[PDB]
Amino acid sequence: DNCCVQIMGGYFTWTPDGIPTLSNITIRIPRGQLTMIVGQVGCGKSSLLLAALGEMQKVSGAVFWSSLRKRGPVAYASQKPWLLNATVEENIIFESPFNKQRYKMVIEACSLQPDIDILPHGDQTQIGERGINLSGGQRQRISVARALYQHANVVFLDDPFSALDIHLSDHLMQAGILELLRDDKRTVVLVTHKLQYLPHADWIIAMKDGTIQREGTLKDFQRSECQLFEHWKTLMNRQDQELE
Amino acid sequence: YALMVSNYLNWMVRNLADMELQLGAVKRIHGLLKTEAESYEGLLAPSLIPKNWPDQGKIQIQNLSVRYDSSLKPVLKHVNALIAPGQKIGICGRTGSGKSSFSLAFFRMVDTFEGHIIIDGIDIAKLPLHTLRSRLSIILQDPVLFSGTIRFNLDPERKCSDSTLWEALEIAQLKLVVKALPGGLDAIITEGGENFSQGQRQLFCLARAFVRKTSIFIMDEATASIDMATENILQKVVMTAFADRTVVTIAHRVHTILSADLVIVLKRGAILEFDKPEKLLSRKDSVFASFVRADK
Ligand SMILES: Nc1ncnc2c1ncn2[C@@H]1O[C@H](COP(=O)(O)OP(=O)(O)OP(=O)(O)O)[C@@H](O)[C@H]1O
Ligand SMILES: Nc1ncnc2c1ncn2[C@@H]1O[C@H](COP(=O)(O)OP(=O)(O)O)[C@@H](O)[C@H]1O
Ligand SMILES: [Mg+2]
Ligand SMILES: [Mg+2]
Repeated sequence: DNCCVQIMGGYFTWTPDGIPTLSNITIRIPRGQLTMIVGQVGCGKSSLLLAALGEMQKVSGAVFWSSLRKRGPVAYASQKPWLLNATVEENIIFESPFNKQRYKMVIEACSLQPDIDILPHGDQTQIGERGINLSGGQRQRISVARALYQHANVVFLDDPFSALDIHLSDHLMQAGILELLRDDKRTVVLVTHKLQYLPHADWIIAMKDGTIQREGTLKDFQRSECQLFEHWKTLMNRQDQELE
Repeated sequence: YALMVSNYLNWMVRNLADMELQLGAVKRIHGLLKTEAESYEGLLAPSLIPKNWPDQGKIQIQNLSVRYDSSLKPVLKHVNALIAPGQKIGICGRTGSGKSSFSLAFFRMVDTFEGHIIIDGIDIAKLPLHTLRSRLSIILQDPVLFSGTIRFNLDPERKCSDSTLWEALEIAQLKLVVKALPGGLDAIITEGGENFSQGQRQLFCLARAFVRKTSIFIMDEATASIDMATENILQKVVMTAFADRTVVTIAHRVHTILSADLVIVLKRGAILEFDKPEKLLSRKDSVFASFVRADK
């Protein structure tokens, strides 16, 4: 059935003495496919992943996790990146067994090889607070590289294309995710504002003000909520082309 | 007194020991007390600047070249440009190509070792640093909101009316959330803005940039975190109330640097193109056209 998380009827709040920040959630995330969760700013996008991770409390609803029940090892990189005062290698490995081939495959997935070349002692430099300060796109790529290396089989991603250009975002789009991530069949959820990649989505869930709108596929969004489909056509400005 | 010295010799040696231990702390503080200044005093006499110098932009880039520190390679090479007072020039380029160091050079933050980049008659190196960074405005890529309240995080000086704050937030498009917020005004923003979402933090710091009326207003990647819909709404509400004000935009997305007055692409520290974006689209072999092509 490949139902990764079958949260149904969920109602999630930040404040226990507050309104539910997320309303009724009935998402049906599949396993082994890329899915883009899209809303405006401040409409529950990161709050949904924090809900499915169990970090936010719920007043009702029932999460249905699935393994290969309880939530397994799921890799995740937040909006704000978080670093360890260690080497870049130890930051990306994150207490995993070392593999020189896959550390290479993620260093050319994330394309941090000129940055490790400009790094004054290469792989063994202390970064973070007690260490050399980085630019920020570098830290973002580090936080997604440690998510790549993790062997999670279910990975969560917040937006890595905050502090990247067009080239790094496309290199992270073509290589890395859907290339290193789907040949190993790793379930990936990705929130983004760059709508030019929701073409490459096996599933999309819409969201507005803590409420999810209808979920499904891109041909399903060609049918359902045509206001949102023409809004995504006009926003991507490839309005002549039909998005599939 | 022999009983006294048997009582107090351990106290003498132990108090000497942790006296030396606490003396190490004063040694570290005195080691940080002798750090360098930043030369906040300007060369020009403060009466000789106008009350309203930035009434025109009129920014010339006269052979600017900057480094971070003196042991480093120069970040920007020889660059040569001129900026109209009313125009809406945007800047773009590959990451690590000095486009934020450009903005630091506009605020005399990165080390300027060349350049005559005088803005409306007064020189940058001659200007007092507090008068310079008091009457310009940069918005950053990282939302770095402090603790405290709405009005404190928006205007820590309490130098404006609340209607101006409501207007600068209206052109920041946060009134629906902050009006539904139970404080309304002076609701608590936590230590770092973690109470709100990330792009909401970016919109908050954009609103704090909006309250300062400076007539020179450079933007870094300030739409890099917000969604494209509210980016288009913010883009169509900016350059309408900010029509006279000169904007210098580092656009994270090309589809707002398309509608512009001039554009500079920057790679390897130097200007590659400096003209209208519309003719750069119709060059058919340009870095701007390949940028918008790889975009969409
Ligand atoms: N730490 C928090 N405490 C209280 N409320 C929060 C917190 N984080 C988010 N919220 C509320 O949830 C809403 C959605 O924020 P979320 O966690 O989804 O980040 P996001 O919307 O994905 O980030 P952005 O859109 O800025 O990239 C916000 O409007 C905010 O009101
Ligand atoms: N604090 C710093 N000290 C020394 N060098 C820096 C510092 N910050 C940035 N640099 C260097 O200056 C170059 C200019 O890049 P920068 O302007 O920071 O990014 P972008 O060009 O994407 O805005 C970078 O390649 C970086 O290596
Ligand atoms: Mg978020
Ligand atoms: Mg920058």
